[PDB]
Amino acid sequence: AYRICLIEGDGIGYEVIPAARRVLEATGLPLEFVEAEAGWETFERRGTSVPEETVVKILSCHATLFGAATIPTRKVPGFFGAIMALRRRLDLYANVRPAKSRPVPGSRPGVDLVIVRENTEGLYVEQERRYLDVAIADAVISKKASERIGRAALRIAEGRPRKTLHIAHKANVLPLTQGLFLDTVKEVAKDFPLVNVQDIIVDNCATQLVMRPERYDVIVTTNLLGDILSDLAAGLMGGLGLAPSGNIGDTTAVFEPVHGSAPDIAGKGIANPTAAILSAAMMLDYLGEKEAAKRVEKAVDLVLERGPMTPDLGGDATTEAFTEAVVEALKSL
Amino acid sequence: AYRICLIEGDGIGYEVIPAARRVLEATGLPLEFVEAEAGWETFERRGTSVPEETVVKILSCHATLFGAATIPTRKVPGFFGAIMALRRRLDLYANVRPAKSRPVPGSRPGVDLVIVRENTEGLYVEQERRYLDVAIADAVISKKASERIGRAALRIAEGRPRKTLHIAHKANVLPLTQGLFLDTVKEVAKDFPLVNVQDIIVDNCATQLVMRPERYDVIVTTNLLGDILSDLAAGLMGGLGLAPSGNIGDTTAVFEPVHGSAPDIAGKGIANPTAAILSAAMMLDYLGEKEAAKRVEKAVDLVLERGPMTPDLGGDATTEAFTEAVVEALKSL
Amino acid sequence: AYRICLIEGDGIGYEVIPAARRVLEATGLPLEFVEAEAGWETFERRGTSVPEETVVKILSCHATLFGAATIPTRKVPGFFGAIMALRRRLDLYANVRPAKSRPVPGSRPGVDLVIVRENTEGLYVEQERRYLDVAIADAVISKKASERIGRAALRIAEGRPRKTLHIAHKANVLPLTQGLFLDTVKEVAKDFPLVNVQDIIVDNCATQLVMRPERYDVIVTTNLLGDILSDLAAGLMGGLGLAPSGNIGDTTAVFEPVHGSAPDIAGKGIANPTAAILSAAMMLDYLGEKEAAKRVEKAVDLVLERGPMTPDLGGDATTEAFTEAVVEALKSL
Amino acid sequence: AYRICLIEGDGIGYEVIPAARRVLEATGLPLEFVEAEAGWETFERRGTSVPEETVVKILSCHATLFGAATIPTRKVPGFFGAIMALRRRLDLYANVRPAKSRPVPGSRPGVDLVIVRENTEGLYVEQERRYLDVAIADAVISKKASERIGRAALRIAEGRPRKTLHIAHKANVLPLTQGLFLDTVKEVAKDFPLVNVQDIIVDNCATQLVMRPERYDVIVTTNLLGDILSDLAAGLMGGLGLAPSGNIGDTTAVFEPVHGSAPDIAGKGIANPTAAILSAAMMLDYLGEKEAAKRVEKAVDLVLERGPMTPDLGGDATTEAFTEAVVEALKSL
Repeated sequence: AYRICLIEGDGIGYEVIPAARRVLEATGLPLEFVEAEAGWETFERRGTSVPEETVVKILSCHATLFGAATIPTRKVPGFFGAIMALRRRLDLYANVRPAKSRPVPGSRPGVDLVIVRENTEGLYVEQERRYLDVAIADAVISKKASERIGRAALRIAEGRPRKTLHIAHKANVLPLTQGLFLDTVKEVAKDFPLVNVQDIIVDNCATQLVMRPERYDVIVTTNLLGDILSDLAAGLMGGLGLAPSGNIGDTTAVFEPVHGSAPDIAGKGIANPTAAILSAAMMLDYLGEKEAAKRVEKAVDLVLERGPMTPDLGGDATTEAFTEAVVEALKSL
Repeated sequence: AYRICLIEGDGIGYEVIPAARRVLEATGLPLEFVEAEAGWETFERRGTSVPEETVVKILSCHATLFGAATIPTRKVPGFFGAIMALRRRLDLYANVRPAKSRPVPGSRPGVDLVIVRENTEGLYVEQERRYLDVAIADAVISKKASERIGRAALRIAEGRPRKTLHIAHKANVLPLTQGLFLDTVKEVAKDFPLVNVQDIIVDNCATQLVMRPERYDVIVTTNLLGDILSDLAAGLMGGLGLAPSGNIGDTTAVFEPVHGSAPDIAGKGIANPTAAILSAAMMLDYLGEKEAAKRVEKAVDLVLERGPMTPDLGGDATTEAFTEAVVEALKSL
Repeated sequence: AYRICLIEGDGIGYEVIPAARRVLEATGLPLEFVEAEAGWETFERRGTSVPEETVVKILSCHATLFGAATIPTRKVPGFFGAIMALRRRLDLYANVRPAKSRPVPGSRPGVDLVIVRENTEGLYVEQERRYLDVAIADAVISKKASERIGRAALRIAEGRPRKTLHIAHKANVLPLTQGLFLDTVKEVAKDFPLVNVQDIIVDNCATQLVMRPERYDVIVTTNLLGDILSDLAAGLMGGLGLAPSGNIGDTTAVFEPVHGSAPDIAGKGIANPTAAILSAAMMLDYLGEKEAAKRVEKAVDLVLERGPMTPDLGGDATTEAFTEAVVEALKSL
Repeated sequence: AYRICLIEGDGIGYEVIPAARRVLEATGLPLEFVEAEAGWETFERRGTSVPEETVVKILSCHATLFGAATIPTRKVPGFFGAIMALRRRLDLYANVRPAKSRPVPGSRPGVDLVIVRENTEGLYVEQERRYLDVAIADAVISKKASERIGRAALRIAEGRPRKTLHIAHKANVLPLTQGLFLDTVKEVAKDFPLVNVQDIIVDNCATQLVMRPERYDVIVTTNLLGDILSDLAAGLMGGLGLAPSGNIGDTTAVFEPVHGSAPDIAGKGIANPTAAILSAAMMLDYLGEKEAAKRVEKAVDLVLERGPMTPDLGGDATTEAFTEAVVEALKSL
């Protein structure tokens, strides 16, 4: 049986995670749900944003599904950032962001791409300094870090029909850092002769993501950079509110919607569970239930096509109604 | 009379700059053109890409109109660090990149924006290090640099109908560097009470530029971020073929098309002069000749709408036929 | 009347500070002593090493005389970053470390110098990073920091008979950082035409301090360099037992012996108060009581020459007998 | 036969190297001298400070003896620093500086120590940056670099009678950089159970080098730091003018006096060859001719004791007379 850790986090996670739980149950798969907690509200009760319990539960599971956490933007409290200590322990280095066409308003057709960028947390914190009226932030590339992220993007590419990887870099103006990243990924690419590997100045890649996004399969890039490309990509998909994501290490993985905790519409029951269910689909794929993951995705596509609509999609139906619609559409497939 | 330094550069420069010159002359304005040489083809003839005569000429003129330089395929022979010394000495710290809808195919309607970010060379080279298998590139923000680039963007914004500036930043994750940039631009923004100033996370800015580019007018951001935002914006325009640009300092400015020297078509008389002409228009605006500048833009738009159409626009017309049509259209605008 | 904040600190502090107090009182000067607590033993009692009452008291006084703090054997429990916040808030940027021949054994004759270097905390924490197996510590020089430390050293030098300052630097191998320090101190040196200012490579300075320490008066240098130069100089004096020190900012100063709390001998009445008394003398000088300060130094020298001799000086006399002899000697000087 | 490369360099090297050549010849050992050139004057003739010839010659030799190079202090010419390209090729990471008692004025007796610090050139250049009014210089420690330098100091220690190594560090205030150095050397020390290994805060080590230098055998430290300790040590020995040094890699070694080219007294024939002959002695030791190296050292000691004296030692005899005195004293032993 597959052990799945569920952590709702904050705000709209209390709605989207149970929603995803039900869709997962509707696949019929041998699933065991282990519940844990984390986030802002967790910190208010435990003195820590990630209790030891949560960390143990994650490690005893094949995969983890996470909602969203409330990020304090008004301030920074007395080390609520105990999540950074967890990020090191887990070392989920591969950030994975699919951008795929959906049947929604303002969505480009024929798009099916995946952007991969590293999380450095498991290796190092890139540090900022400020000395008087001058501030410097380090952008750090290591060979080790570039080897494993490259290899992870290549695995992603290899298990996709088109077997294409673009390395999006800035080695034209950053020959030491971006050049080290370019070169290293190209070295590991030799270990994947079945994958067609191309390199591209990230500036050209941004333009082509707007003009012809259907040309890309998998894109590998460095951090600050993947995000910007992913954000542009999400622009073609009708926003960040439908976007799934995963963070993947060598032993385990956390999957989570890209949206925030959205305390504005929290506890109202209208938040769109799409991005969470799609994250759970990503999770099934990662686990090996590829056909089962495909079935969940169609079940979601059918409901974006055959109703109902939540307030973000231009309607006023509820979170709960959307879920059971997806659940029953999955029974069909 | 205005002194204008004309530098053709390489490749199609010899075709598009004279075209721009002719459009400028068609306005009737008192313009003294001072010819100078620079670029790859100049290096081959002289042993330097920017001869001393050319530096003296640039400094003796109100503005400089430049074509394009051919970048050598491999190693910097060579080389040209004469271009790098020029950059330092001139301190043209304000990179200005308009993105405006044109009546051509693949150009998204309703876009009218300017992206502003700094060229650092006049202040400092942002340094890279490699220590064994760890490479680090410095990203530098200073108060002095942020002050002037903010002020320059605000002056651009103020001279425009919408009176709107957005500051695109990463202060949410880089609070020391990006926060210094953010805080400083907002301080100088107090000197511009007529300008509506909003701030936005660069990531959200990118999504919005794809979905709703019409809400933006002037965007000020840091370097590397701006470039990707210009690339996206160029994606909306259907590419870089028509884009004008400027680099402005405290005493002069160099205007040039974004496009390269396109050497494989040089001499063929099919290069599209739009971007050089629109850069001459930016120049006119800069010199305080706003009405003539708008007249020039109008002449270009009319010809883009109703032919002649050069090969890049899907037709078979020549550079010359296009230039003569712009010249003729101008007189009636 | 002068307000003097008295902080005993840990260990022998409770013995050497009262001794200094008695010597000060023996001058007859109008001195108001305000007792405050700080250090390890204070942390055990209060949960903080520097209580708020103590900060208020330090700020309400012209100067502060401090004993010594016990440093915890291992981990910073704990901890005391209340000392680190104090450092930041007070900005006592001028570390002052006199090294003068005493009539004791192992003290090299003919030495009379002061080493000055900056405490950075009031301006910035100089940061360390580790990225995998590569560690980097920043060594920071700024013009603002170099200006004030140079000016402070020059004021020390000016108030002394020889009117001599040497700037000890590494500009031969670190021309950007050390060169900025060198160039800046020399600029401010133009404000002090009465002071003879020479520059010297720190390496040559060290050799000379060993061979010919008598040619130096005031030495200004950067942090980490100064410390090693003080260590060498302490070697000439036969150790740290007799050394006074000061940390001076723009509005106040803290004076203290270089030595530690020596907790294993606390309460035994054999601690030598020389360094606390000589720090009180530095304080008197600082407050504008130069003649009384010299009287105090003279009283100390006489007693060092003709007994009583505490165990550190090779005798069996008590703290008390030594203190009473200094008090008595003072009246006749 | 032992192949010895001789490079006189600049100035007083033309006098001290031939002097050392003769002493080496006077040992009777199977020696082959291969002559090469390098330095300031070499650069004036070849356009390069280290010709390819020189590099080839060094590599074909067991060891190299070098005079001194003239360092331009008035300026920096068009990359005279081609010596830095050689420093990388050779990777002579272990800087070795003996400080041993000699029969000369102002020389402490009973001193026989060796200070070891790394040259980083073969691995990386520690970079400086200056951004506006702020300058930062990197102090870089790597594990790899600390392993090999530690191991080299340990080998030095193991082949000396007392088998003692002190690690002089600043890990009390630099826990990431200096702590990494401390820890790593201590790990490799486990591979040398016959060596007694002690650690010491470099500040304490400086004081004890003045007070009791005879307590140290081998000291290992980081750069900037060894030099300062070595300079203090040389202060006990009557200056830097008698000091030998070597730079040692895994395949070869360069030995050289610590003094400069001294163009002041160049071509006059009075410069003291001691430091060069002692460097050649170091070289014989490194090569395996330990007894032969011992004989050269006594031969030198006998002449510092039984005349004659050069202008630096308080006399007016010549370089040439000093040499033949040493040569004949070696015939005795």
